[PDB]
Amino acid sequence: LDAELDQLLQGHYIKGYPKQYTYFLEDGKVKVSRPEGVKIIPPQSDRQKIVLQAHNLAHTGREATLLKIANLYWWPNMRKDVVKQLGRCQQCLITNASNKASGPILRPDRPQKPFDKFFIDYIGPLPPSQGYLYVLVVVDGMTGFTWLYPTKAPSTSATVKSLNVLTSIAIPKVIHSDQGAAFTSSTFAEWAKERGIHLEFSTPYHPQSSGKVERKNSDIKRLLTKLLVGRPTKWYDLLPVVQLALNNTYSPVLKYTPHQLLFGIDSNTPFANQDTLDLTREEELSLLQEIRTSLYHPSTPPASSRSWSPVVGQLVQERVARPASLRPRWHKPSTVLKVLNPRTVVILDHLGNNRTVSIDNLKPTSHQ
Amino acid sequence: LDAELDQLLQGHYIKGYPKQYTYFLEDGKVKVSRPEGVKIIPPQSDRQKIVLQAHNLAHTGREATLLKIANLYWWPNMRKDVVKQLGRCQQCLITNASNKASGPILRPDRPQKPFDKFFIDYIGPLPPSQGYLYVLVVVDGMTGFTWLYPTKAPSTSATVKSLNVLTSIAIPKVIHSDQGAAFTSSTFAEWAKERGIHLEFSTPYHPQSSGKVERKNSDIKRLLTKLLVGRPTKWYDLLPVVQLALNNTYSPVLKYTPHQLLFGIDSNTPFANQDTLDLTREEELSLLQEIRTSLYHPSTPPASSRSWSPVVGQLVQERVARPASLRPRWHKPSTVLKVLNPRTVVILDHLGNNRTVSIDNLKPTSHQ
Amino acid sequence: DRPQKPFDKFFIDYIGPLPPSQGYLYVLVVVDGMTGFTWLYPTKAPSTSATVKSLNVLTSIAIPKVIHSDQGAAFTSSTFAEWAKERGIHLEFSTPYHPQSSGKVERKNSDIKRLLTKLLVGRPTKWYDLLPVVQLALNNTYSPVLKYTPHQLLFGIDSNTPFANQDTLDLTREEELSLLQEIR
Amino acid sequence: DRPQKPFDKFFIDYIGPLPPSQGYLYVLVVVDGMTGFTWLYPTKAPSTSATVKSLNVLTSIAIPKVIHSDQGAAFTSSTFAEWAKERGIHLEFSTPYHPQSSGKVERKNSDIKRLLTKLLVGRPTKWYDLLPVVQLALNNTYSPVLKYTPHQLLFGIDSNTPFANQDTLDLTREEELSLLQEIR
DNA sequence: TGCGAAATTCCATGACA
DNA sequence: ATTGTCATGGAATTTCGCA
DNA sequence: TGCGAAATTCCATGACA
DNA sequence: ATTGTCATGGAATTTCGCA
Ligand SMILES: [Mn+2]
Ligand SMILES: [Mn+2]
Ligand SMILES: [Mn+2]
Ligand SMILES: [Mn+2]
Ligand SMILES: [Mn+2]
Ligand SMILES: [Mn+2]
Ligand SMILES: [N+]
Ligand SMILES: [N+]
Ligand SMILES: [Zn+2]
Ligand SMILES: [Zn+2]
Repeated sequence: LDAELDQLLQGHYIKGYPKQYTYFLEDGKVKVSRPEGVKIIPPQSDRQKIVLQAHNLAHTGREATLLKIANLYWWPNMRKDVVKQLGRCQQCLITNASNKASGPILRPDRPQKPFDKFFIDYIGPLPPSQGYLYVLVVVDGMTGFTWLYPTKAPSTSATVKSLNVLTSIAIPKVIHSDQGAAFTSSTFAEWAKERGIHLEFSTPYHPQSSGKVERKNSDIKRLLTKLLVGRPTKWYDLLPVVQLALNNTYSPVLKYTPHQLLFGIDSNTPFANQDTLDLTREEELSLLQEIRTSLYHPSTPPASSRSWSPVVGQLVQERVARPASLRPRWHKPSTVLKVLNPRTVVILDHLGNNRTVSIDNLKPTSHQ
Repeated sequence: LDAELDQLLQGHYIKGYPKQYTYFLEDGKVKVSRPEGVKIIPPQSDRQKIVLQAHNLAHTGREATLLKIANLYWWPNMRKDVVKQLGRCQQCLITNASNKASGPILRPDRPQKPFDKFFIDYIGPLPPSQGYLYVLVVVDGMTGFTWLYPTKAPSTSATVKSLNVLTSIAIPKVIHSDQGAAFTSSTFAEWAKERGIHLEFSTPYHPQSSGKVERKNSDIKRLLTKLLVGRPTKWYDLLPVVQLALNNTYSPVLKYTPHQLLFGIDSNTPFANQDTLDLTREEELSLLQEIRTSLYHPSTPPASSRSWSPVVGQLVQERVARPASLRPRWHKPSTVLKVLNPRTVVILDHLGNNRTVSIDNLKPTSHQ
Repeated sequence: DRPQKPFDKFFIDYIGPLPPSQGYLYVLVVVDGMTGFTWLYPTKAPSTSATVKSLNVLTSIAIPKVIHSDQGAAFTSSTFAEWAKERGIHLEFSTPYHPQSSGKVERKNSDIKRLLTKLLVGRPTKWYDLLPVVQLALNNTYSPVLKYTPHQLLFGIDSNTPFANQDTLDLTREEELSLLQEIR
Repeated sequence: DRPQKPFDKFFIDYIGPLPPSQGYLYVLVVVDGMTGFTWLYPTKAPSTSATVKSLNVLTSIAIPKVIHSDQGAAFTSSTFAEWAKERGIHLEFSTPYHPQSSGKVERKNSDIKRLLTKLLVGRPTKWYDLLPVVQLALNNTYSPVLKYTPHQLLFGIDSNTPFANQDTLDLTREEELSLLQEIR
């Protein structure tokens, strides 16, 4: 402030202020002659106010704020003071975008057996067909084998009615879904506990987590579209055909159809594979056990050159789910309690609740 | 057919059918013993039907269709027949996605002078503020200098009222816009012809083409959001502040504000730059002429490893604009009449109309 | 001859009429010959159309080469024949009054009839909801001849619902007296 | 002393009352001192509030260091003073009855008054729509003293609307007789 | 122990949300 | 308390048919 | 004719549609 | 008949202050 700046005018050396420049008084203010020109040196006690006034013109980041300040002022390590303010500006912190990418995706292991894990999800609404608007899709994680049910709503009740029909065949250890209303209800929880089925939920607003079934929705819609070209969109009667068609389609990378992965033998459908005609069922089941274990498994891709990975105690911000018009896209900063895996964390949302959250819905808070 | 297959059973050599394998008759059909197993060799006259039946089960692509066929059959160069059918299947051609990326973007030259080119566009609708729902944004291409007008609708009439006010200052050579209803109307055309202003339109559904103003919309909304944190979204009264705030904000890559680029001198706003205080206006205008010409210009980025560039006479497909539920995302194939530049083409949309179109809304038709 | 396989042959039959349950009166019974795996479908009638409606569900999961049945009206109609011809399914009928299936299939049908009657008592009307659990029981029941359950043979794995308590299946004293009371 | 610059000083004044045009009666006139660049704003009254409303538009494009005006009520009110103080604009008044601006500014105001009267005749009522073109004319008019137009000095480029036909600006015989007819 | 063509495998691209 | 996926069709690489 | 720190420049990321 | 753009904040690179 006035103390530090005084020792300077008399020509003695202060750390930070280079000695090779000449500092004078003029118009009631301490000045300095620098290559770019003559700038005012404000007292340390004035500096926060200045950085703030410059930042507030358009809520600019580091350089654009600096460039305003440097028009009139100089002092040691200006950017350090600029960055101090950016790190405390609520409005910038919750409105600006991130410029760091998420770390590279995980490729979770394929479930070892059929019925180990189901992925479920709704498609729709669709143009009304026989009063129906939605399709429940259930995908067996190991095999890809998929079941389709038309419904009038994406409700718990319609979910239960269809799953009662499907579980006639077999009960799965785990059913994975997103946090849709149909799956998080207490009625659906009872229905699963009643049966020894464990419910697994995706982190919220992260359909990549239900990727197995989302991806199957693409094939379902794509085949439905093709079959409906130049006809009215009467899809109800085609669900059964599409289900059969997709369950018997080869995956080029696997060289197997999901039907084959589930049963180890084609049924009476066109172009049935005949290679195991001379094996006994038991020999067939033994070759299927071997086929199941040696399926191609993708590996985690390279990190992008500017990614971040979460660290316990880091300040991070959760993306606002359905942000209103002209409202921030980010929540206030919160703290990483636990790193479940490099792509998943528990945060204290500073209310404070524990939330389990994908890093894709997180940015690391800027300026520490 | 029956002719070609006969010469084979008697043991003479036909081109395509390897001589080292043994071909026999059984159950009324020509067969062959191959490493994988014994397959039927259909007569050439049966083959189209077979490929078709296999493809039609789930409208599968090359390998997945092949794998069905190879379960029962063998013949020379099967994939060639598979690919022949895929290239003729309307339903696959108009529903499947592309797997080739667009060629690398162009970085058009920055307009040489202020007023050479304006980019205009609407933001909204926004939460009602004083009865207003939209903002007209006008961005000078050379300087970035931006004008903002609140409107009740994105109409021609409101466009004209605001541009009459703006053109009080200066008339631009060119006004670039997208194909919005407000800009393509005959009333707006008359209004521009009346003034010696040339209208330039983006290719349809390609806002990257209005990138200059789209990008400015981001800053406008971002600053509006910050200023409205924890207050009701009363944005009308802030347009003037935001306009001033952004026109006087530095671009870090340029080291200039748009105001500076337009006038070569700051006005009475906070942190006004003072470097040209000792120059005459004329000296100032001469330094500005030099500053304008030496601004950083970005270069075209590297092509991605699997891109396509349009070639005259190529079959290509335009993306359907607003495709209905369960309907194809692509139009029927059409022909490239002219390559305007590597990212822009004229196609005969086989009705046939001439359309000028971005390659981002095109895929190259598959299987030639 | 080639070894027997799942989907080689489905054995179908109707059971009923039963007491009404949520509007349903019959059960179409489908048993895979090689595995002994059972599917059950509630119907309102033993008609061709109820059969087609139910088999359309099953045949969206897996198609048999041959369907075997007695000469019930539902299975001998020309509609049902047209249906099978359309799916490349060969039909096969036992000669009238002489039902022949196979030992494994015969025993399974006995189990089904007996297991149904067991729980159809005390709750003659709530069997619709019980069809799922009935099937799981039937399909996770050990086969004396083979070392394996139908589930194991169909899918090649253990199931998450083994029915370890191989049950009585006979009618207790209270059930005999209240089956004689309901059938009064 | 440092050379004169655009935005150093804006000279403002009211012209009117005029005949009604789309509800407007006056013109606030703003002339930049260094460049001679003119902005015009239609108002309904020569009041502080009409002045503030108009200057708010202009001061969203560029802010002057000093505003100069006569001692009109609109400019001497304490509201207008509060307004300028808020924007760091110093106010400057000519002494009453002695309007002083500058040679360049004086001539410009003469041009404005004369150019207005010229087209305000035959169409005394349609001037609202003409304000844009009036300004373009005024701003792309060559300055005898300087080699440059206000447009050129403000923006440092030629404009796309040069007014090459430096016009008569005087009233023809038909206009004098019909200005004497309108003012009857 | 090598060549030309065919077959198979690789893998970026995009779409499911 | 959890986690992306995989059909697609040109290109790159491997295998086949033959000497 | 070189060192440590500060300043400046680079540039991937994402959001406007 | 046309065509992406540029604020942002860590990291990489250059410059500054001093001997
Ligand atoms: Mn969902
Ligand atoms: Mn638009
Ligand atoms: Mn019977
Ligand atoms: Mn006056
Ligand atoms: Mn979904
Ligand atoms: Mn837009
Ligand atoms: N895993
Ligand atoms: N260009
Ligand atoms: Zn801020
Ligand atoms: Zn097809």
